[PDB]
Amino acid sequence: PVDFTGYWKMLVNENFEEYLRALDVNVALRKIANLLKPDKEIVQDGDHMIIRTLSTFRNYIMDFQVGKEFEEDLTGIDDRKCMTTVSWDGDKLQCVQKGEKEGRGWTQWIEGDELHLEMRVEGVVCKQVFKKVQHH
Ligand SMILES: C=C(C)[C@@H]1CCC(C)=C[C@H]1c1c(O)cc(C)cc1O
Repeated sequence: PVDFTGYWKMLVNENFEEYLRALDVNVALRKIANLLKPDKEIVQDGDHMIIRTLSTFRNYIMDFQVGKEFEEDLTGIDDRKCMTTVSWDGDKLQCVQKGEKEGRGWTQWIEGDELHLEMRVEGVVCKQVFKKVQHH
């Protein structure tokens, strides 16, 4: 039974700048964004998932139903809109973000006390790992 509910602190963030470059984010924001170490606050409530990615000056909030396509507004990332579906694949969450870019999506799973998140677009891959924490 995978349950992503919890508060999660960033441990590593690998190859994020190239991932953002593939989304056409210009170099100034790539460098700013890659220095950020946001937390994630997740509530999994049945198949209703809220994923809050939180940092001092910039946040990005996802709020969706697993299995149901929705219009994802990536405002503050690359400012595109996608038709996104997040689905269960065993104990992994598989996200496909349909839109102008090919092969855009991500995969999320848990190993022990680690939240693993691999994001992809146009064959470019970024890997993030977060640790479960208790100070809120
Ligand atoms: C803080 C947020 C929401 C920023 C917002 C700006 C950009 C382009 C990316 C986000 C980001 C992450 O989702 C995840 C990580 C690790 C860094 C990071 O910088």
